[PDB]
Amino acid sequence: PEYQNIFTAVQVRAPAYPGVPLPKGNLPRIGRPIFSYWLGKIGDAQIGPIYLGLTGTLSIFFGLVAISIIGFNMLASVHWDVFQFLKHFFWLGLEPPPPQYGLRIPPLSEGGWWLMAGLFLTLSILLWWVRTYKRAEALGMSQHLSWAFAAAIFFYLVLGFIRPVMMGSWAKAVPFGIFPHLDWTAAFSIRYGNLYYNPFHMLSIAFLYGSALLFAMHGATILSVSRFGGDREIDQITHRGTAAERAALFWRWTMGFNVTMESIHRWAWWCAVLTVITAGIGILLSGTVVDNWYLWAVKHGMAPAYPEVVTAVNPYET
Amino acid sequence: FTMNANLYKIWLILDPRRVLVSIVAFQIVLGLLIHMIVLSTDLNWLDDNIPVSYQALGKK
Amino acid sequence: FTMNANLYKIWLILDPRRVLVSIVAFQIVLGLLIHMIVLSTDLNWLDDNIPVSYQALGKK
Amino acid sequence: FTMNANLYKIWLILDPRRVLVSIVAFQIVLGLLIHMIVLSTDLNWLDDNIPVSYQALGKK
Amino acid sequence: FTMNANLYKIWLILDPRRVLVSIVAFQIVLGLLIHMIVLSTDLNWLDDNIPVSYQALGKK
Amino acid sequence: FTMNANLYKIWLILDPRRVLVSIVAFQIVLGLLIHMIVLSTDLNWLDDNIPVSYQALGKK
Amino acid sequence: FTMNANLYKIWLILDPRRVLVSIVAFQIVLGLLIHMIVLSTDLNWLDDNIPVSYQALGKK
Amino acid sequence: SAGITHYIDAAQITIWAFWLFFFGLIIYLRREDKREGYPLDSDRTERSGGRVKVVGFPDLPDPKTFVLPHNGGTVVAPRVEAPVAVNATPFSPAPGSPLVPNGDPMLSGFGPAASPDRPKHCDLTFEGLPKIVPMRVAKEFSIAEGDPDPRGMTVVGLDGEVAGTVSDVWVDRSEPQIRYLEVEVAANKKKVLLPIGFSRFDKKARKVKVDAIKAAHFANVPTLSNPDQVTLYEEDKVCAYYAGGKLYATAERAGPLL
Amino acid sequence: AMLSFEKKYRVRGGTLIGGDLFDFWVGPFYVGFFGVVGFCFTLLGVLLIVWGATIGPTGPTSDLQTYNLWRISIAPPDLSYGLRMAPLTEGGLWQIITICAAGAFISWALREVEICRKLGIGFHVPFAFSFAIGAYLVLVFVRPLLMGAWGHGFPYGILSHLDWVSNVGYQFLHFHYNPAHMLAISFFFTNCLALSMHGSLILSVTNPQKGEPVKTSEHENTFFRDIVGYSIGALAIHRLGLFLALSAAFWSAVCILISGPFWTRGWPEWWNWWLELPLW
Amino acid sequence: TGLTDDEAKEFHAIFMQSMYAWFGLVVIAHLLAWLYRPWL
Amino acid sequence: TGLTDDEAKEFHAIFMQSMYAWFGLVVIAHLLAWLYRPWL
Amino acid sequence: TGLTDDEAKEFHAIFMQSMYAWFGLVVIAHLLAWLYRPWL
Amino acid sequence: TGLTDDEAKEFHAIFMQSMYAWFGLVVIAHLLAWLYRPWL
Ligand code: BCL
Ligand code: BCL
Ligand code: BCL
Ligand code: BCL
Ligand code: BCL
Ligand SMILES: CC[C@H]1c2cc3[nH]c4c(c3C)C(=O)[C@H](C(=O)OC)c4c3nc(cc4[nH]c(cc(n2)[C@@H]1C)c(C(C)=O)c4C)[C@@H](C)[C@@H]3CCC(=O)OC/C=C(\C)CCC[C@H](C)CCC[C@H](C)CCCC(C)C
Ligand SMILES: CC[C@H]1c2cc3[nH]c4c(c3C)C(=O)[C@H](C(=O)OC)c4c3nc(cc4[nH]c(cc(n2)[C@@H]1C)c(C(C)=O)c4C)[C@@H](C)[C@@H]3CCC(=O)OC/C=C(\C)CCC[C@H](C)CCC[C@H](C)CCCC(C)C
Ligand SMILES: CC(C)=CCC/C(C)=C/CC/C(C)=C\CC/C(C)=C\CC/C(C)=C/CC/C(C)=C/CC/C(C)=C/CC/C(C)=C/CC1=C(C)C(=O)c2ccccc2C1=O
Ligand SMILES: COC1=C(OC)C(=O)C(C/C=C(\C)CC/C=C(\C)CC/C=C(\C)CC/C=C(\C)CC/C=C(\C)CC/C=C(\C)CC/C=C(\C)CCC=C(C)C)=C(C)C1=O
Ligand SMILES: COC(C)(C)C/C=C/C(C)=C/C=C/C(C)=C/C=C/C(C)=C/C=C\C=C(C)\C=C\C=C(C)\C=C\C=C(C)\C=C\CC(C)(C)OC
Ligand SMILES: [Fe+3]
Ligand SMILES: [Sr+2]
Ligand SMILES: [Sr+2]
Ligand SMILES: [Sr+2]
Ligand SMILES: [Sr+2]
Ligand SMILES: [Sr+2]
Ligand SMILES: [Sr+2]
Ligand SMILES: [Sr+2]
Ligand SMILES: [Sr+2]
Repeated sequence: PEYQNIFTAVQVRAPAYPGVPLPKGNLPRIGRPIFSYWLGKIGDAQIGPIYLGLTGTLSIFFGLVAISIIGFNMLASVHWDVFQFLKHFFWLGLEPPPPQYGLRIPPLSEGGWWLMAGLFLTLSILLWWVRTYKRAEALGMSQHLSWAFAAAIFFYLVLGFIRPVMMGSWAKAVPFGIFPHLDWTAAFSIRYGNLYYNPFHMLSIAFLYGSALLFAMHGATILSVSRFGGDREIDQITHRGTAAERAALFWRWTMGFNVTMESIHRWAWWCAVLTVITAGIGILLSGTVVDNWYLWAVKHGMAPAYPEVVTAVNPYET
Repeated sequence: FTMNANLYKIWLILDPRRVLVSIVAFQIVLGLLIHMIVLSTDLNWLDDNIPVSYQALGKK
Repeated sequence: FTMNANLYKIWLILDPRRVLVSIVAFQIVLGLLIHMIVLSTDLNWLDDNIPVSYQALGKK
Repeated sequence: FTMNANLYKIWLILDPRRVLVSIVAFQIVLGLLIHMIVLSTDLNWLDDNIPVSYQALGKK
Repeated sequence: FTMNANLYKIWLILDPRRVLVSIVAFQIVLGLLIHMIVLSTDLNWLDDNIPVSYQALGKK
Repeated sequence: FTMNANLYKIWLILDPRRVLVSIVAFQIVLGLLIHMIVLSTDLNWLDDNIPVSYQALGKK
Repeated sequence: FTMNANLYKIWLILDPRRVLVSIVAFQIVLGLLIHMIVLSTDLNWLDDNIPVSYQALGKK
Repeated sequence: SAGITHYIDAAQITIWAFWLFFFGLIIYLRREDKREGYPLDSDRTERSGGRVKVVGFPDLPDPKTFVLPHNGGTVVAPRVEAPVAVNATPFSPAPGSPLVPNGDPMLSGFGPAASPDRPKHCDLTFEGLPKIVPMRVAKEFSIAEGDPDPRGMTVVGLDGEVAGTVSDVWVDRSEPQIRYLEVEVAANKKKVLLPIGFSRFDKKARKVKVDAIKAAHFANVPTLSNPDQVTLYEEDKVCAYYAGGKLYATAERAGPLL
Repeated sequence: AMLSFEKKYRVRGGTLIGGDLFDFWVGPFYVGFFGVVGFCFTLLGVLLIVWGATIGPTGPTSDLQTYNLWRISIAPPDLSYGLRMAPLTEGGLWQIITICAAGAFISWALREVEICRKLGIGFHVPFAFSFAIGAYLVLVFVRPLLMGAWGHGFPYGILSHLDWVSNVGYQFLHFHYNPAHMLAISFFFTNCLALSMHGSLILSVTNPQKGEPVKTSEHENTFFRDIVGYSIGALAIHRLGLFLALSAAFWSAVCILISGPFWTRGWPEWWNWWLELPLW
Repeated sequence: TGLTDDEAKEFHAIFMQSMYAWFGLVVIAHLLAWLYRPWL
Repeated sequence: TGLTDDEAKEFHAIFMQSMYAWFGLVVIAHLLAWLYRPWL
Repeated sequence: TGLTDDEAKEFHAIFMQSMYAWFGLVVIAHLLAWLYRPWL
Repeated sequence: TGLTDDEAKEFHAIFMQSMYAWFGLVVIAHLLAWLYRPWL
């Protein structure tokens, strides 16, 4: 038996914290805090305050506009029947301009809402980018997040804007809908001859698997050395303790090498940014450079051959 | 073919409770293993039905 | 002087109780293995119909 | 090897316990390996029908 | 060269033990490896039916 | 020219103990690499059927 | 060679060590990139059959 | 001739660039990995008197300096750390052999009981007030509505015996939470810290179980050079002792099972 | 060899099994009885994958035989064999390599366990590892069993196993609609998000702008509270990430466990229960 | 390894008796197996 | 490295001969293997 | 390498004849193999 | 760095001929290789 540090079993409150203080120029903070005994059951119970500048307001603004075009459009596709909207919601979506239009700005009823929602969404994501760089500067900190967000933004941009512009057709960006965007994904692999044989998509998959591997390992570690205040990673990084020691040693004795309280955060950091960056590269070469990845894999001798036990005659060849 | 038996001494070196449950566990698992091996082979008793296969008691 | 006259001395390097336990474990694992190996070839004794086929003793 | 009479001195260099376990494991797995490789070729000694057919000692 | 050395000084540079274990591990590996390489080619010596074919030496 | 005034002292900048190991590993790896590369092209020296084909041309 | 004259003061602002390494990297990289650009265009010089085709030095 | 298919496509060379950037990345990460624990401990180093400092591939990165806030100091990595004797003796003289703790295992400060020497100063709030302090020093703190107040529960060890009673609750002034339980020990009424990580509650009974050590061991809990605050040195020291009990506190945790 | 602070912890005992028998280190790896079982399972496993590569699907001289890393592949027996042991050169080999893989992962897990007992740390890691071991088992033991034949397991080959995933995925037409698949994918993506956020944070505070000192807990909470009005806090973020990644593995295991044994139709069709509620 | 040279004669004595007992049991099973079904 | 130059004398003898015994049973087994079934 | 000038003569002494032993068995196996079944 | 000026003379000397011993084995093998199997 032993506490697992899964659920804070006994909590404590103190007057809320408005936070470390920001320099002149960085506007006031808004909202005044509250505590959720239940968030508290598992984490900091404090909820907010939040910061909102020109940036933050222009981003929340654009973002909600974009959310409205997508939604309103979805209600329109079901005739303003909020019931039907509720019924098929998962299947509802706002499709992209048709190819007939190329990269021209299309009519409202033929895709223009998508281009506007795509436009406003992008501006709002990139404004949130700027937001995190400002919020990160007010604290003297570094832009590590911003270099990652910038990577995920990279993938996003490659998906809905960069590849489309390169391919000369807004119909190639992804449509806003749950099931619609799932279908876009499958069709994407199909159209280019099975994306499994795309090296970049294999790497992105090794890196997604790796984010789960590393965070599960590290996270389990920090809990296993939580007993020695290993969660307090900052001081174990400046002033190594037996938590960071037992931590580095568990792995050392297990897989033969190890890292440090500071470096594991770099392996993890670099592994996540890598997912999105192989991922985006992966979508970049599809249609722009390679049109049929399976064939590509055959040309580079990577696709396995199996005894042909089942086969079909080609009517196109009769 | 030597002379000392007295192989009771075995429990002065080996913890009895843990040996007990160990044999217990192994016996239930070996049991399941063996059951799955014969039931997947010819000496099968289930995929037969005595004296007549029962879903071929009615064809309809 | 020759050997096999001071080979009891082996338990001065290898702890005797544990050596037993390891040996037993190996015996269990090797046992299941060999059984599976033999079952993996023609000398199989289960899906063989001995002394009368049982997969055709469920339809006739 | 160390074949120059002073080939005992090797154990001031290589730990007897550790070298012992290594030899043991490497030998056991090596044995299993070679066995399955041979069982996997024409030199098979099981799937031959030796010395009289066994699948015609039960089936058809 | 008819030159079995110059200076034996190498063990003042490289740990005698490390090179020892390394040579052993790597050699065992190279051995298994090359064995596998040869078994996969025409130079195969198991699936050759040496010196007379064995799966057609008895009933089948 | 191209005459190297002093390629000694090179071991006063670069720790030799390291340098040897560097070379050894690098050469064994490069060795396997080139080996496999030659093995993967026409320049193959194994799958040639030398001096007489061994499968189905080899006594058997 | 600045070209005149207090543009040396620029290394009073940007670390010379950093600027140097930065440029080294940027160029070492750009070179590779444009090389690749040339490899995919009219200026390609390798898979051209220039000045005489080499896979037609025999067949393959 | 308008068909000369090139065997090299952008996809090959992008896979090439990637692997090269990859290798450099891997190498680099392994360098940040040697900012602690290095060079290694062999008898390769001791045999040669030290002429073989063990560092492997890649090598060690130039030190980096951490500038602690609050007149705190400056730390470097990698650094040169003074060796410290091992409070134990080799189970075998052969290398790679484990060592047996010297004396009374919970006292040894070896094994699950070992720990390093962290500063003999305190971690601080942003402001600079002792981050971890008791609720008696941190007036504001308060149990969360609907949580048994630990204050007054009975602390009980691994064998059942009462150990002491909760005399207070230590809290983080930086990230508000219970870090340490205070224990007025029964056998001597001395006050000791008990890490939250070692403590289980039995709210319906107001007990606070502790599998770590036996009720008795609570007598030897490493102590604080001040009952109103604690140093980094002292935290490791407190916890590692309890941790030792995980392998020591009984003549059975030593393992085997069979 | 040891870390510069390692000798002081390299205690004797803590085993589950073996006791002093295998209670020693080799380089930095801990051996232990399970390191030996593990190494044996592992070595035979790999050495057999090498023999499978050596022989190929039609014999060592045929064109399908190969040593190319992308294409070497060892596949299960046909379904005709059910749960029986199939001949070696017909998927038997694949079965044994599987037994070895399961045994090696389980030994590895138990050896991490002895290592927790030695170092005196929580056993969160090998428990978490056991989730991957579980997923692997459903993909080779549970599903193919529930499905009456071992051949339902995936082949062991780098891309050929990708092909397994592909055609199995496609038997249900549009796998994306598998709801457990939707979950597991959600966790895998979010896990990848929190990790990038924690990673970024630790590195943003212990190394701040020049002119600034190592940052504080107060900063940490204040930044993410600044951005998104909330900060889960240091301990818990380590807790969440563990939750996300273990759950991601969970739902992968269940999403594949239900694809066959408990559902045979296309997956989009599953969503019918929603279009037919008596609300619409 | 907490043994004397005399407590390694004894364990060894009983061990040897038991192992040879096991191998014997094995040879028996191998004869029944060999009679009913020769494998060579 | 646990042993003296004199104990590295002791270990070595038994080691060499038992390894030789193993090799004996193996070579023997191989001659046996060769009569019943020539492989080369 | 914490060894003396005399035991790096010695280690070298026994080592070389040893490697030569390995090489001997090696050339043996290779010539025998070339005799029974030529590869080039 | 951790050598005297005399033992890097000594080291270099032994090193170069050792290296050339290697280069020799190689050009020899490549000569063999070139004779049985010319490539250009
Ligand atoms: C068509 C191609 C030709 C070919 C032509 C050549 C040519 C040409 C060459 C070879 C060479 C090599 N060939 Mg060939 N080769 C072919 C067919 C084969 C076949 C086969 C299955 O048929 C095999 C097995 C080989 C095998 C080999 C090796 C014997 C050799 C390279 C040794 C090496 O890597 O140096 C490694 C270099 C070193 C310096 C390492 C020395 C060893 C040290 C001591 C490492 C041991 C480990 C160490 C102790 C670890 C130290 C401890 C650490 C420091 C901690 N060839 C075909 C026929 N081969 C090379 C050769 O002959 O040798 C000159 C060569 O130049
Ligand atoms: C359908 C069958 C195809 C398939 C087709 C594709 C396609 C197509 C793609 C992937 C993509 C990827 N695939 Mg896939 N994929 C296949 C099967 C798999 C399998 C598996 C076990 O079989 C796995 C593990 C994966 C794994 C993955 C991930 C590794 C990768 C994307 C990571 C990611 O989250 O990016 C997602 C993260 C982002 C997009 C950034 C998110 C940040 C944005 C900006 C957030 C903004 C938030 C917003 C503003 C909030 C407000 C909401 C508004 C309402 C919008 N695929 C098969 C072969 N896969 C990518 C890829 O590989 O391309 C080469 C991709 O685009
Ligand atoms: C057509 C091809 C021929 C063939 C051609 C060859 C050729 C050619 C060779 C071999 C050689 C080897 N072959 Mg063959 N071989 C074939 C078929 C087989 C088959 C089989 C199932 O059919 C098997 C099992 C083998 C097995 C082997 C190994 C016995 C041997 C090298 C082992 C090694 O690398 O160890 C690694 C080596 C070591 C670890 C060092 C030795 C061990 C210790 C150090 C010595 C004891 C030292 C002392 C006592 C100090 C104590 C130390 C302790 C032992 C630790 N061959 C086919 C038929 N084979 C090679 C050989 O003979 O090696 C000389 C060789 O040259
Ligand atoms: C084919 C087209 C279908 C589809 C079909 C399937 C099928 C079918 C499956 C998945 C599976 C999954 N898919 Mg999918 N999938 C689709 C598209 C996607 C997309 C996307 C963006 O489009 C994504 C993100 C995913 C992602 C996922 C995850 C939800 C899940 C895989 C994780 C897992 O298995 O954990 C499990 C992790 C493990 C099992 C590893 C365990 C580790 C073991 C114990 C040790 C390994 C040791 C080994 C020796 C390590 C090597 C080290 C060496 C020693 C050096 N799929 C497409 C549309 N997908 C798989 C799943 O559900 O998981 C069961 C599954 O069966
Ligand atoms: C690379 C492949 C394709 C694609 C591949 C997949 C696959 C495969 C899957 C998803 C699934 C989902 N995708 Mg996606 N997806 C694409 C790009 C996007 C983009 C975008 C603008 O780029 C967005 C917003 C999404 C959004 C979503 C999430 C809604 C969801 C899984 C949650 C998650 O990981 O959260 C991490 C992030 C957060 C927790 C941050 C906050 C979330 C915001 C507010 C979500 C906004 C939209 C929301 C759904 C609308 C109202 C709420 C509903 C009640 C749920 N995808 C890319 C182009 N996506 C998974 C699913 O099952 O659902 C369909 C799934 O199986
Ligand atoms: C390593 C790559 C991973 C990654 C990284 C990543 N994501 C990031 C970041 C980073 C580094 C950020 O910095 C940023 C972030 O903020 O992190 C928490 C972000 C982000 N990750 C998110 C999403 C996201 N990332 C994803 C994926 C990934 N991102 C990868 C896994 C996914 C997927 C595919 O599953 C999603 C869904 C967002 C929360 C955030 C970007 C948020 C953003 O850009 O905002 C844009 C606009 C809005 C949200 C509009 C505001 C709407 C408000 C929520 C409503 C509030 C209204 C209020 C009541 C006001 C009154 C209204 C009035 C108008 C009436
Ligand atoms: C469950 C949540 C996540 C997770 C967690 C996790 N994995 C873990 C751990 C944890 C906590 C460990 O502590 C343990 C570890 O050691 O950390 C790296 C482990 C581990 N994660 C690894 C693998 C792994 N985990 C994965 C994923 C996941 N693991 C999830 C993302 C994945 C994938 C598919 O994404 C892989 C590939 C291992 C490196 C390691 C355990 C290593 C190990 O067990 O070694 C012993 C066995 C061998 C050395 C090989 C045995 C020899 C075999 C007989 C041959 C191989 C057979 C195999 C079945 C063939 C498959 C071939 C493929 C090419 C298809
Ligand atoms: C004949 C015979 C005897 C055979 C010879 C035997 C042979 C061939 C010898 C060769 C021996 C050699 C070369 C190697 C042995 C190979 C072994 C057994 C296999 C390795 C298996 C293994 C698990 C390898 C996996 C490698 C990878 C990349 C794993 C993924 C995990 C990951 C991304 C790794 C890096 C990150 C790590 C290690 C993080 C751990 C880690 C985490 C997670 C923290 O949170 C933490 C917190 C505070 C301080 C430290 C840490 C810390 O170290
Ligand atoms: C210094 O450290 C840090 C902090 O501390 C200061 C931070 O605050 C921060 C900021 C972090 C944040 C603000 C965290 C924000 C969290 C995010 C973005 C994650 C998003 C997650 C969600 C929205 C929740 C989704 C899940 C649910 C709603 C509940 C779902 C429930 C389900 C599916 C049913 C439950 C059952 C199961 C899942 C099956 C069984 C489960 C398992 C087997 C898993 C096991 C888990 C454990 C934990 C042992 C960072 C980055 C940091 O690094
Ligand atoms: C009733 O409802 C009320 C509240 C009104 C509102 C409800 C709204 C709701 C519920 C909306 C729900 C929306 C959902 C669920 C949306 C889901 C979207 C998903 C899952 C999308 C997935 C992928 C989409 C992608 C990747 C889109 C990419 C698009 C891009 C990158 C577009 C870029 C366009 C740009 C930058 C435009 C440029 C314009 C220029 C300047 C070039 O024009 C000249
Ligand atoms: Fe962390
Ligand atoms: Sr039957
Ligand atoms: Sr019936
Ligand atoms: Sr039979
Ligand atoms: Sr042949
Ligand atoms: Sr035969
Ligand atoms: Sr050519
Ligand atoms: Sr072949
Ligand atoms: Sr209806």
